[PDB]
Amino acid sequence: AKNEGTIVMVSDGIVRIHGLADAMYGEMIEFDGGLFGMALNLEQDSVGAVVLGNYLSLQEGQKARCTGRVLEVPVGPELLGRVVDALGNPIDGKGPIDAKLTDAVEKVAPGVIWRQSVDQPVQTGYKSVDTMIPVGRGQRELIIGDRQTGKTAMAIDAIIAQKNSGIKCVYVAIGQKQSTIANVVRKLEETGAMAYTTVVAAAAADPAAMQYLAPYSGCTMGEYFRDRGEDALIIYDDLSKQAVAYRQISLLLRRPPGREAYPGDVFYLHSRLLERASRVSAEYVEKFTNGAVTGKTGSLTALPIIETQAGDVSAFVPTNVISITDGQIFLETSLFNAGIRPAVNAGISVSRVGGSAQTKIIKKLSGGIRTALAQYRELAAFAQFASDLDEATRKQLEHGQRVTELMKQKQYAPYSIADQAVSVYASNEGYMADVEVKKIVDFDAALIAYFRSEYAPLMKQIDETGDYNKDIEAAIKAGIESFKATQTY
Amino acid sequence: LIIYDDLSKQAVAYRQISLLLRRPPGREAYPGDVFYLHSRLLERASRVSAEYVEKFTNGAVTGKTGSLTALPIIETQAGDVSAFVPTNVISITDGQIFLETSLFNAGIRPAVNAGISVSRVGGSAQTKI
Amino acid sequence: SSGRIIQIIGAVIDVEFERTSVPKIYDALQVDGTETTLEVQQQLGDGVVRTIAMGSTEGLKRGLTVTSTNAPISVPVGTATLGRIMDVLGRPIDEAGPVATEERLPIHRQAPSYAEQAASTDLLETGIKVIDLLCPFAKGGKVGLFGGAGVGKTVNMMELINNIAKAHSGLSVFAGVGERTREGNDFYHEMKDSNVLDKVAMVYGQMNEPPGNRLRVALTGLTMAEYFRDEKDENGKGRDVLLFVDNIYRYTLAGTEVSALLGRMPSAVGYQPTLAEEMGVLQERITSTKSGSITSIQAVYVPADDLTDPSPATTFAHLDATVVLSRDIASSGIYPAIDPLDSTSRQLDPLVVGQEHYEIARAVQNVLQRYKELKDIIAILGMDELAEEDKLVVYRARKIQRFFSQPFHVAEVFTGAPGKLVPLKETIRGFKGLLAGEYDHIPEQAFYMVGGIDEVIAKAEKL
Amino acid sequence: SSGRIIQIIGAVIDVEFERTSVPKIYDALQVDGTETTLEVQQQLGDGVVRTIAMGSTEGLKRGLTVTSTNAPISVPVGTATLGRIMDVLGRPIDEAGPVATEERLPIHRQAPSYAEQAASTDLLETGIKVIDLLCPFAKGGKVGLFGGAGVGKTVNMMELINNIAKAHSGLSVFAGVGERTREGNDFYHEMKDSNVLDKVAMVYGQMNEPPGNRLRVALTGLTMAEYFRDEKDENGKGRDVLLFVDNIYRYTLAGTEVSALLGRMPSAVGYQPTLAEEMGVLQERITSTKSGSITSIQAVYVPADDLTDPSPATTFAHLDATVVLSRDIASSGIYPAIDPLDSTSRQLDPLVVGQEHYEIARAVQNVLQRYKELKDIIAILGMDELAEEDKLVVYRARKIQRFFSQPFHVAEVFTGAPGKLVPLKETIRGFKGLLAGEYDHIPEQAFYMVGGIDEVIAKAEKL
Ligand SMILES: Nc1ncnc2c1ncn2[C@@H]1O[C@H](COP(=O)(O)OP(=O)(O)OP(=O)(O)O)[C@@H](O)[C@H]1O
Ligand SMILES: Nc1ncnc2c1ncn2[C@@H]1O[C@H](COP(=O)(O)OP(=O)(O)O)[C@@H](O)[C@H]1O
Ligand SMILES: [Mg+2]
Ligand SMILES: [Mg+2]
Repeated sequence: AKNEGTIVMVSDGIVRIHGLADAMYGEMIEFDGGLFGMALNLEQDSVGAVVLGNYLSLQEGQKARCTGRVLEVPVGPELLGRVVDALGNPIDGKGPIDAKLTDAVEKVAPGVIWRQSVDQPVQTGYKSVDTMIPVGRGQRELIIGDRQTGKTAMAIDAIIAQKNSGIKCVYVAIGQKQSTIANVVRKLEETGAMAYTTVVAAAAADPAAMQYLAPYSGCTMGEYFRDRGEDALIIYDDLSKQAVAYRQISLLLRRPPGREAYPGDVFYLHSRLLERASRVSAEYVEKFTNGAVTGKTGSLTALPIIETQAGDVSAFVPTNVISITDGQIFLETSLFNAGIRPAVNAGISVSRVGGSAQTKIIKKLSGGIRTALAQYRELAAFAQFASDLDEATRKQLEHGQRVTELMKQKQYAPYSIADQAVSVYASNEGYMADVEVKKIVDFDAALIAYFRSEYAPLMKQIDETGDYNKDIEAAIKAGIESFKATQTY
Repeated sequence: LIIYDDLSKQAVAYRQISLLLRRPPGREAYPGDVFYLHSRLLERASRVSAEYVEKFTNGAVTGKTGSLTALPIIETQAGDVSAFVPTNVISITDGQIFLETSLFNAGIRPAVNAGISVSRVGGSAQTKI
Repeated sequence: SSGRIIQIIGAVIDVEFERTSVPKIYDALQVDGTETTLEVQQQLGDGVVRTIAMGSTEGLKRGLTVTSTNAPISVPVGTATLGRIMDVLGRPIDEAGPVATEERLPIHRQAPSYAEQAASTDLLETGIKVIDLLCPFAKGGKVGLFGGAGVGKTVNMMELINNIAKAHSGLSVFAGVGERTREGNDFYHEMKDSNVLDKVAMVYGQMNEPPGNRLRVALTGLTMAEYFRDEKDENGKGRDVLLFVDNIYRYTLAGTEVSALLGRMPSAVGYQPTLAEEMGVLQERITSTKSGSITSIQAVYVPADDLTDPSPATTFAHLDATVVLSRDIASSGIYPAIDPLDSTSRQLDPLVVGQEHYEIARAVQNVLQRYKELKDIIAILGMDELAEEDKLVVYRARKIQRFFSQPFHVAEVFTGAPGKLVPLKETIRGFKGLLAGEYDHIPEQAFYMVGGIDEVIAKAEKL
Repeated sequence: SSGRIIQIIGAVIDVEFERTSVPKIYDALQVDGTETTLEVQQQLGDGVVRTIAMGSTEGLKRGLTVTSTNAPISVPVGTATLGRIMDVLGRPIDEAGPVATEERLPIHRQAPSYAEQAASTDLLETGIKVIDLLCPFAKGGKVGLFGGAGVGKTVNMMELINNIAKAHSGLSVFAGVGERTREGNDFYHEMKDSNVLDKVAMVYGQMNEPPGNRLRVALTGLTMAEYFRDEKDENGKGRDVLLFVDNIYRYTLAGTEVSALLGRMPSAVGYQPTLAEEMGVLQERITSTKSGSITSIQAVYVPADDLTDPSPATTFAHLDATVVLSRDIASSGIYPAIDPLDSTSRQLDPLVVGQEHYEIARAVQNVLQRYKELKDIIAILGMDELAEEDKLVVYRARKIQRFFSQPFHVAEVFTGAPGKLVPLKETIRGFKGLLAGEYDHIPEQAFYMVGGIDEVIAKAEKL
């Protein structure tokens, strides 16, 4: 009886079970017909549960059993280049996956003593992020904006950029349509970036329970490399859909409603997930590996995505998520429709790690350009009313315009470290002052092409090593001066 | 030809009964079934064919077409057509007659604003003259 | 083995049952002594199920007997439904006699899997050349006509109905609940006189019928469209089908009705809605598989004169293309009256359609925009003072806006014109030639209702 | 006696006891076979007490036994906690072995009486420009920072820690800072290498712990601060221990998260019914009695970035000096981002700060308030239109807005510029010169992250 049970209520994917006195919190259940549940509400005389999968073949009076184990997913290095659902079952039909290990889905993060500061960079290929809002291995950052503002373009470009680095990547799709998921998978396979990526798909045609548990399984899959000294990277397509699914589940299950028609513990829901991304120390790696590997530091990076309505950042939920992460990137509709792409708001977007997550050359170069941009924006807004100006204000305005044009980039065209370094050096030193406000977009591309055709050993040295010796800056200055004269667009 | 002196007051009475029946308030000023309350009523005014008239009358009447016309009245506050009830009835009717108050106080009586008052079947009903 | 009604509150009808036989969700039951059928929605324990009445309700009393069909509601579907009008349950109402089709399908089915999706993103080609170039559709997409009552939206629906048959031999389904405005003949007659009646199947429902009838109509239309898509010819391939789900009167109601296409009730179940599981499959059932593709056209109202972002935009979340009807251009008489600038589509991208179409389509919008911005200064101070550089822009804009007009085969029986069906590549060629300026010598009035470019030059030479 | 678990929803657990052995309020209980402990929150009669579990509730089921300790959660207090990091129940988490201390105090205790309340009389320099002028501090006081997410509260807190705590001797400081782990781990490390870990105690809890732990973190830190200040070395004092809490809001957030599950009806915005008393019983205990002194700094979160929220509005009455951070100033580039207006200190009196300081502060606030009302006029009518007496106000307001900015020692990783420190007299001299009309020819771009006036002169010369 302690494991046996009945069913007394089915509606909208919630099944409420009598009996089951010997039932823990989160332990799986077995239904008739190969269906598994999850006990989330324990009461005086009943047990709440959510069904994983289609529940239309469940009635009153059936039986259920307790497995005695927590929810777990297969995990390993053989999951690379495959597509699975929220439980790890393959769906692309490329044969079964040879699983060897299983990992718990609900687990606590590494303690405070077992962590380390983050000093290694992660490249994205975007000039804006890599120079103004740096990201590093182990840092959590957020992409925030409206609908149709290019939020997902930035996430994939980053996955593609991790080709020669050696970072395993994961992708989680929540609430998206099947056609969009198929298109994304085709794009990943075409570019060759599927050889190390894993895709978890819980589409809109899936129960809210599946759309609720996708990020946890994604993180559990991604922690395999972190616990063993290899880096990883995970992307959540949209956490707003997960919040909606959680509100649904916690309302169909009788739980008192709260502010904004949302329920309690939404902050806990979004915090117990993001905090699982950390950079462990070599002692933690050594202790977990039982001496198999030594002198290695693990890491795990996250890039959750949240969408907003009417382009406001002061909404209660967006701020609740901003307060958890170590930064945010804000995408504005007004900038998108104006031709500024990728639309990134310099003033409202920050990075908390700072220059620690950068190479030496970039950190030495990209200093104090975001604040200069915000100051320029406010100065221009004020000066649109000012009748007269002076030399200093005009110089600041021109520099701001040129920089805001230099930061525009195309899709699927990732720049490398040398390209970013050359562009930022040319901008800072002042060789873009005489060039017209238009034809700046042509300028950087032509200059990168010239610096790639010639001066190749210099770029090889800059790419392999992030050092910025006086010789490097002298060579860059000489090359930019050579390109300025005796060379046309 | 049927004329409803005021339909907003009917909505208010329905709201009173619903609220006294312990139904939830909702986020809007009125319950959500006010729309169907008005639609079920305004849908019953139409012209029938001569065949239906003969069919219903068991052949007593022939070659004559029935009809029924409605002229409901809706009350607005400070010329706000964006409210809940006013916009529910604008979208299920074949025309609107907009009577202003600025013209009424200016002496122009009847005060009809031709800019926004339109008809849909117009030009077919009018006689040749 | 037989139940009893326990609680009649609005549309919700709680029905109890014996202990060993309780109907599974979505099963249909028949009430003896009355015409009504119940649909199961959720189970409440103690052998009690919460149901919704489907037939017309009349003189219901507590404790009525009820017998179970044990199966979901099945609707007759086949080839005999073409040119017929049926109830929500498929019972005909046009006095034309019973439907001879013998096969039926359940109206509650599951989504196609990830392995059944198409291997590409194709564009559906219609006869209309404004829509095709500026707001291309996508096989399996979702369309929204953001049109007010005054403009002639219905003729656009008819032209689509006719052209799909001719263009891709694909049937259509029409479903709608009630009528919002009466400015012309009811669709049925307006389709009978145009002889497009036998290529479509129609499902209709009033508002004085129970709220069950008002719901579950899009599901019947969807099942019919699915059967049309899946049927194969001798070549082993399916058809492309259009689903014309009519708007439910107003958009305030369409807030629920738009979400009714997204599977949301307008307060039918006031205690515990069951939509997450029913809804959300509806958005999927419309898709383009490898065999066949089904697309959805839905009309909506814009009273505020605000659409898209100005509008609530809740519709804007899932719509892939928005077709906009302009009253000013309609006063002009350019039918179809579709705004060439306000209407947008997400399929207009360099990757989905190619760089050629994107380059050609993007340029014409720029010329139209410039002409719209200088029309006021042209009005106040005249055309002559304007520089010749912008005069070419104005002339080209006039040429394209006249060329947007097109004779329609559905109106041939009235006007007598031979009508036109312009293929997409020819539209691209003609627009590219006009943009480059080869047609500059060609005089005006050779594009108004002249159909295809070769017909443009024939009209030019004939006068 | 021993009880049993009868219900568990998330964090809230209610345990039913015997008839006569019902534990009093806040009588911690131990669950046998697990590392979890429970604290009583409210009584429900029938021998049932609804409690909150300290630690995760995963791994437990209904039916497990519990043993009553009949005493509140007691923590180790003494001189041996110095240099140690501990979790809320006081368990060390620094992998440094146990703590050799027998003295233990409960975390729930009453508040000091009206008789033993001491005044605050001595100023306390901090080195910041805006704080030392518009909001003077005083030893034994209470200070709070008000901000929305992302506006710089922490950086300012770390600068305050680095600027006063490291210099004052015999402080015996206490750290209750709670923030993103990454920020914490770095602190412990930074404190160590500087060899100041000797005279500091730390209590830290993360964001991932269930509501049981997040609810009672601040009480533990308060107990450790109370013990230190009260004690007196022979011929000595309590060391004037300083308390810094970076986790005040979580207290109320966990309270409102669990209030609904304890049965309390929703109030106001939806905040818990007992917000005011719950905030008061904690915010009172941070005081300076006649037997000692405590100088505290807090961080106050502003949900949705509005100060009329019931949570930050109740806290205004409980503080002496209030510092308010604005999102707009942060987005404009000015750091620190403190709103000159809406920031005030009780110690700003002509008898305390003096005569010149008061006049300087009032004149600055007057100039800024006047500039706050001239924006709309500049918009509608040209800048030229306003008289010269307002041109001066506008320009001086802009210069003053940038001159309140300085670079920090702590935040050099972001900007890469060296840190600065400014004494109070330099601030007074510079602002006196500015309001006098001197430095009216220096462009406003030379007042940015330049710190002292002579640095302003040099930076202006470099341009
Ligand atoms: N760098 C870019 N340059 C030009 N257009 C871009 C760029 N990045 C994105 N876009 C455009 O924006 C689209 C991406 O939109 P996005 O994926 O953000 O939409 P969404 O519906 O908000 O996202 P989600 O898939 O998370 O629901 C692309 O298809 C393209 O049209
Ligand atoms: N003095 C400063 N100089 C430069 N940047 C700062 C300064 N103070 C704050 N910031 C920026 O503002 C952000 C505020 O971060 P933090 O204070 O840690 O979060 P919160 O404001 O929520 O406590 C930081 O990421 C930092 O980039
Ligand atoms: Mg998308
Ligand atoms: Mg904060």
